Amino acid sequence: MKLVIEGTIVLKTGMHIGGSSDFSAIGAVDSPVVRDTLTRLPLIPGSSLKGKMRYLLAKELNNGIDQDEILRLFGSSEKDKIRRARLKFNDIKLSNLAELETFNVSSTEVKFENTINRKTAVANPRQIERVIAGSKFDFEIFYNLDDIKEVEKDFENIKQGFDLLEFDYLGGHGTRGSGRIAFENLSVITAVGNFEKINTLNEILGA
Amino acid sequence: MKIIKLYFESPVHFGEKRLSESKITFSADTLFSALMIEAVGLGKEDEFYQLASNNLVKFSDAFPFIDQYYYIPKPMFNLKLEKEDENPSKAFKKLLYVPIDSLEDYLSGGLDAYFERESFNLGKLALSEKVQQHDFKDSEPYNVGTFTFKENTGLYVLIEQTHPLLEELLENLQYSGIGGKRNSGYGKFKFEILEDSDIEDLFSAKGNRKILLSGALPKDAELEQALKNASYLLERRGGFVQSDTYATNLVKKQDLYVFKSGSTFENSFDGDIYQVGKKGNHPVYKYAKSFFLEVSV
Amino acid sequence: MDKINLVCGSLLADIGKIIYRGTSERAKHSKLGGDFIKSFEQFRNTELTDCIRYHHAQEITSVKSNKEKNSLFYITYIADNISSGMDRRKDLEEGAEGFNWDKKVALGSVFNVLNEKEKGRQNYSYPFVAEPLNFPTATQNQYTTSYYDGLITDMKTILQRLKPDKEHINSLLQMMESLWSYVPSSTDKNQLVDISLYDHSRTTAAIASAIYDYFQAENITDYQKELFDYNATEFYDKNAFLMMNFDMSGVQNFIYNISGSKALKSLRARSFYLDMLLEYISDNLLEKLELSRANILYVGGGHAYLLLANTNKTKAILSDFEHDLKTWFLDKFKIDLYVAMAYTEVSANDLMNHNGHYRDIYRRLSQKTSAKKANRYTAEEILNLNHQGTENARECRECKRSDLLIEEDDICEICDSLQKVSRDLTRENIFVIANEGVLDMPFGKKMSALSYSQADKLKKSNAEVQIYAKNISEIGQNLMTRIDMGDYTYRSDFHEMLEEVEVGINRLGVLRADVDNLGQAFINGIPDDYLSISRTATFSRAMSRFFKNYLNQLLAEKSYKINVIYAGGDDLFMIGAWQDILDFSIVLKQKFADFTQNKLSISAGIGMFREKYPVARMASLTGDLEDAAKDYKPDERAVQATKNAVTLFDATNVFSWDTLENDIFVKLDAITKNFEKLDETGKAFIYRLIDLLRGVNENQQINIARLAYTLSRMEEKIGKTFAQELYNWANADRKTLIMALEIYILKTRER
Ligand SMILES: Nc1ncnc2c1ncn2[C@@H]1O[C@H](COP(=O)(O)O[C@H]2[C@@H](O)[C@H](n3cnc4c(N)ncnc43)O[C@@H]2COP(=O)(O)OP(=O)(O)OP(=O)(O)O)[C@@H](O)[C@H]1O
Ligand SMILES: Nc1ncnc2c1ncn2[C@@H]1O[C@H](COP(=O)(O)OP(=O)(O)OP(=O)(O)O)[C@@H](O)[C@H]1O
Ligand SMILES: [Mg+2]
Ligand SMILES: [Mg+2]
Ligand SMILES: [Mg+2]
Repeated sequence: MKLVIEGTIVLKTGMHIGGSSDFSAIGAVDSPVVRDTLTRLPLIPGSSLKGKMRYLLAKELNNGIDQDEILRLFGSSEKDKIRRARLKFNDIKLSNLAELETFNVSSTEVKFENTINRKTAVANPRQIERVIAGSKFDFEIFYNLDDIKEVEKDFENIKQGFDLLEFDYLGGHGTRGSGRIAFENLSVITAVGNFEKINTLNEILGA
Repeated sequence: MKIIKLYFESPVHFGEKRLSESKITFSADTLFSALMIEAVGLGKEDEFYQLASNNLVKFSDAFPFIDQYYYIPKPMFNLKLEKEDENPSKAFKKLLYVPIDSLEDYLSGGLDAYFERESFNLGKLALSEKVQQHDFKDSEPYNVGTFTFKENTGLYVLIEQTHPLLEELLENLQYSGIGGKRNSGYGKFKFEILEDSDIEDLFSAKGNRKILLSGALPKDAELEQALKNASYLLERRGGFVQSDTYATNLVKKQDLYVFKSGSTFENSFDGDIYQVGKKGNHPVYKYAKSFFLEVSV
Repeated sequence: MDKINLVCGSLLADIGKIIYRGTSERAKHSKLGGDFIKSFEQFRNTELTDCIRYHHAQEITSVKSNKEKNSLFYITYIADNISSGMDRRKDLEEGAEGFNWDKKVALGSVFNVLNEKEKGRQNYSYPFVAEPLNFPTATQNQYTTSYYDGLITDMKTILQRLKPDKEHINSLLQMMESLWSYVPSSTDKNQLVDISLYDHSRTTAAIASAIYDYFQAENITDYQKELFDYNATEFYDKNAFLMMNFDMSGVQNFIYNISGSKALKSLRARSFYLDMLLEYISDNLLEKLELSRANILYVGGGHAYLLLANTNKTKAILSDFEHDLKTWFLDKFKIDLYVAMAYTEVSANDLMNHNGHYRDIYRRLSQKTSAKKANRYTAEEILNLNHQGTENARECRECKRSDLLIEEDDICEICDSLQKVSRDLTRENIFVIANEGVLDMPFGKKMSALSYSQADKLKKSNAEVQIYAKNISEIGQNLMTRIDMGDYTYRSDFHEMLEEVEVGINRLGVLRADVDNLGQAFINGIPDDYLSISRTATFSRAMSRFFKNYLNQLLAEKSYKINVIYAGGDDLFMIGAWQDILDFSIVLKQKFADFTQNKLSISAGIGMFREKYPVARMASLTGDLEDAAKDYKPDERAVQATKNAVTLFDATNVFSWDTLENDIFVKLDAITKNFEKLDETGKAFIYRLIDLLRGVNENQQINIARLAYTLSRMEEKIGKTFAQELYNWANADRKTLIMALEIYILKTRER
């Protein structure tokens, strides 16, 4: 009755999620990234991934033509149409530290940028802390088997949202080059209960 | 007896009244709400209510544990037998949780006041600045109060006479999270029923003073009996009913005022499961049964 | 014998002291004060004369034959004796033509005796000025006859428009507090002088009032035999007084736990409302008991101490008052705010320290307070709380309560009343308590913050209006009750308040200053030998006046960008410009050290917040930083914490106020002076240093590499004196260097 959707997020162009305002200098990282409160390792908050995936799906399944699919997959509480959830996103911790330490390189980078005035032609050097490319983020998404008929459509939509994220970004100044990601190891295995059609749900994500 | 150890893999939001702050533990009504929601999920909410209302599954709330040191909220002793020495002042005021094996040592005096608080370090509260992105409108910045535990640290729940149905519900509660923003990336844990031996002796003990270990409200019959030489503290247990099949909108529930989980009594009372949602189409329940730890001053 | 006459004669009792030290003949001061009062045509009932001219043992022995029983002047004598405590009982009166009385001494600060077991012995004094507060001075000060004559002239001006009436006793206390606060009760050496005349007279009046009420309730008309004909030891041993323990609980949760968009504008209103609640409840109780404001010992910090009469009628009134107040608070603040009322049966020996355990009064008072704070409610109030529960859809935005909800908005009656008042709270404003108002008050009243101009047209002979004012001038006419609290508001918007700096940071800095071990300074800080009701009251009032009044005056001295939320007592909350918080923390520490003579430690905590950060989260984070400052220890060997520290934007960054803070501020000033004018191009190494020194427990190669680079840098500049002083300060002081450098960066950041 409960499904867990495993998989890995691979950073392709470097990602800057979130803003934690503290410990700024004159040079500084003018915008830092979100980290674990204790281990200080960078992470993708489940809210960020959930919201960006919901954005991509909502703008995809509608195209200016939320719907039942988005509301049943991510929830709803608007005024009367209260739908609870089926997806339960989790915070995604940085998996690649054993690999990233073999390169003698930190998990994050400081990207140097500037904006150039168009009237006075004067630059302005901003620094953006960024999680380096090649970082991997193994995640888990819990799906509740509320209805057994709608599972195929829900998982088709989940795979479609992942695919839309593949041709988009996940956090921060994406259109300026940052935040490209990819997905692999995408498998769903039942955690509680027994779903006989777990094979076609793995084939949905495998495709 | 049957310490249920909860190991969290993500920061939790156990909010008390608002989203911007989180507290470090969840109460027993929160856990019963979560288990009742699970039971509605797999269609046996009636048997769960029968079990909990027939005292077959009665539990305390979630207390911290650090490195196999089971903690308990500072019991509300009258401190009538400590003015001779030590520090009968704000020294024993910042102390929030004491270990449960060293309670008789604390009760009789001799536990260090300063040492415990730095010894008691389980993670820290965190800010989580979020937004609601709007395509053309202004974005809506909000923050969620969260709390991350340490590596060998979590919460533990006291349960008497664990049940197969309760074990089935706790398996389902792993994958639906517990706390505030659980459908976001916050509520997440794994549990172990973890029968224990040095703890069951504390609850097989005897004594005049009883320590309430779960936020409980006495029945109307025994309120007078329980409110005699008692050092208690009330707390409002309200908020919004969390269900999509209740009252077709977002409606609050009747605020309930219960004795806190650190209060001490001379008379043992058995609390009640309280109907706090009546105008809706399913019974919204407030688990307020009593869970005690008898001591002798 | 009327009670008002007793109160007036116990208050205006040592006016002869000032009239003797000032001018005129050198006879005994009681006769001089009696003549001074008799010169006025309205203080003519001969009971004032009996109380003033006859309140010492020798006078009573000299007139006991002429004056019959129930002569009302034994009570003031047996009240002065209790107020004095360990001081003289039978001795030569001031100006008795038998001793060269030192008629030039000023009252010293009570911090001379404070913690004399481990902080030495000193004898400081208060110099005379002309408010404002007088700091203790190392130099010995002497009071001039001109000051005495000024006091006499102002007293004669005020007392002309005064009457011996109930409504004018408050004005009498106001005049005494304004004038006598900085003149001694006794003028001699080889003893203690630090007891002010205001505190002495107020305590004497309170004791006399309680004794009179107790005697009237017990039906005694034999004052001479009970008090003066014998040693009054029977009355001393038996219990006659009570001490109330009004304690407001959960003020922090009522004030800071809010989540409004304009919540920052409301904390001042919440604190003002709570202080008004406490003071109005105390005043209403005093009125119910037919007692003057002299009976109040201390109000502030949600904590009131009142000195009552141990009578069955008084206890019944207290029980009914507690029932009514509990019901009202339940109606308004279900459990989010609650006042605990507990009193202890206290005798005369306990206050006068005959038994040597004067502190047992406060010991059992705290025990009863905690007992009532544990079993707060009966098993009917809880039933009412659980039955007055309704399922709602709307709720208050800040208070998040579904009852007392305004019809048109999701805001609670408290939750919009203390927004209307915050909008209407400005300077030169008074506070009125009438049946029509804006903020609810117990006992069917409401309070408003109307201006002084509308006060005249507001009364219209409405019996009791309870005018409350921040400042009092022309004390005699226009009777008002003076209330003090933190009311420095340079600008009440916090946005144009922040955007007044030109070079700096766009962060909101806050301060939480808490005096360390004040409760211990009361439990055992004051010497047991020097234990008196008057001395304890003097210390309490000095601390409260310090906090409220001197915080206001210190901020008003010059242009500070601070919008103080709460001063009260033992605590401090401030919100303002970040650099203003930083540069006023030092001012606060030095002023506290000067006023308390370096006897009491203080701890603070500063946090940086955005323009829309949750103010409840602001307060909670600043509180846990304050705790991190409270639990500071240089070494983990001694018992208990030093508590003398400040946390600077982080709980782990626990700095001090001692030579450590001296070093950090010297470094900050030196860096500010030196690093303003670089080559403006080589300054890019500053962030390099900051991010490579953020923590030194890791690869050290880059640190020594930057050292080598700094050595390599060679041109015509200041040289390498300070360029190597950076290295010299880069090893011994690691956290100090990073903290001073970050403070310098935030101060000098072009933001
Ligand atoms: N006269 C008198 N007043 C008050 N308490 C008194 C007195 N004599 C004996 N005692 C005993 O002291 C403690 C006080 O504990 P508490 O009741 O918690 O009350 C508060 C506060 O009301 C009171 N206070 C604050 N400001 C004043 C002033 N200006 N004057 C008198 N009293 C005042 O002191 C208590 C403040 O608590 P904390 O701030 O937490 O203490 P701390 O110094 O900060 O400790 P730490 O954190 O630094 O370690 C009772 O036992 C009472 O019987
Ligand atoms: N109007 C006010 N505004 C701001 N602070 C106040 C105000 N009144 C009192 N305070 C301070 O807040 C401090 C904490 O008060 P609070 O009652 O909330 O906690 P407490 O002292 O532990 O009492 P209790 O345990 O009964 O709740 C008090 O010591 C007081 O000095
Ligand atoms: Mg209090
Ligand atoms: Mg204090
Ligand atoms: Mg305090």
